[PDB]
Amino acid sequence: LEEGSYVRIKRGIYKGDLAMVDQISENNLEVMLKIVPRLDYGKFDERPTFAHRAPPQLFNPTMALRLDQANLYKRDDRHFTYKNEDYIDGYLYKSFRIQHVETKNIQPTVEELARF
Repeated sequence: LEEGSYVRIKRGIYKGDLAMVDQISENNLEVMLKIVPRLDYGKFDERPTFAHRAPPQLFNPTMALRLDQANLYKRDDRHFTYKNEDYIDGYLYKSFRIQHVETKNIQPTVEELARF
């Protein structure tokens, strides 16, 4: 597990998705991951599940501004907090337990070769 390398997420709506390791935590049990988000911009709001997850697409802050500005906070250059998650230059940065990522024998998919 090294910063800058790829892992596959094992839990949640991002289960199965490829992610870059951004930062290994001080407590040595977590890892901040850079992830292509799966968002709806609050479209049908009044717990998401893996089975019903959205398609992956980079975060679009102007789309968030247009559709759900109440939940959008600018934090820095290219950094927004949207619905209490952080997006920097379009990617989600989210902490996962190291035990919830796969670091070994990852096989990039056709789709991942096209993207990354």
